[PDB]
Amino acid sequence: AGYDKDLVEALERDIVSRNPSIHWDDIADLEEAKKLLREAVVLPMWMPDFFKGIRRPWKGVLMVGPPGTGKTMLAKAVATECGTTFFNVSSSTLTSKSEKLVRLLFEMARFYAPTTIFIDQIDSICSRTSDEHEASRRVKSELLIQMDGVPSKMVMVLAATNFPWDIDEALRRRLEKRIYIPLPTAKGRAELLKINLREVELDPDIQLEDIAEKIEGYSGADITNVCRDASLMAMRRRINGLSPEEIRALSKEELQMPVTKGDFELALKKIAKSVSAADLEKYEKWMVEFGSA
Repeated sequence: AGYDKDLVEALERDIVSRNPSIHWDDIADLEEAKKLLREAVVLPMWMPDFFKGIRRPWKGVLMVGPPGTGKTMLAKAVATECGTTFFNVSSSTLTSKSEKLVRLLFEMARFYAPTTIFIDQIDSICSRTSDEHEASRRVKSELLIQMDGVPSKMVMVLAATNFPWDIDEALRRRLEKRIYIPLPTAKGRAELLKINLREVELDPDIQLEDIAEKIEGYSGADITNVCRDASLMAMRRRINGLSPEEIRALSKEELQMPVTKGDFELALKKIAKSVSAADLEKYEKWMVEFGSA
């Protein structure tokens, strides 16, 4: 016990998830990304005869792509299938709060014998004051050491990035398998809308299919925020006219009004896609040069 123990506990509250169990069928689309991810991290467990005598497995796995596509949900799905402990490591915030944390992290992962370490926004470790450049350098050196080291005592490392071009060559070398996570297609944006609109009534004049086409380029997080924004505005029109006594007395179901076409029109005009066509060009070019076999 003592300071080292509370360090382990402080990292535990930050990295372990509240709902780490995601199943593949709970994730829309990503059929190609799911297949490439399972072959890279699940097939070696299933076929040790093939991956110890025919073809060695990939050493590291890096998920690249635009933000809001569900890289964290896919990483949780790998942990749920493999039956492992899931650590959600935010690299950008772990540097702010050194090298000891990196070793303690992998020491915890080894302690919870089968563990999946998800290192999110791993490109931030290679960020160009002076102390930050030294702390990020120490964190990167200890990370390469731990990643170079990795039946029931298995520790796999999964990484994700929205800017793969910012990852150093030494860190890219420990992430052999690179998998692109795409934005939803025209068909994919339609099912994400209806799943996000399962607890809110919609006026009949609202055209969901017209919305699914207009939101081309939107990520899964963008569609969610458009549905949450339109539902917030419809809910606020009821709340604003009510008194506190009435607000306290009304239940969840009575406070949410139906969402109108004006709400969706306003939410869509306030929330543009976070990814441009030029952005997708950069991902494609990077995938051509560095995409894994």
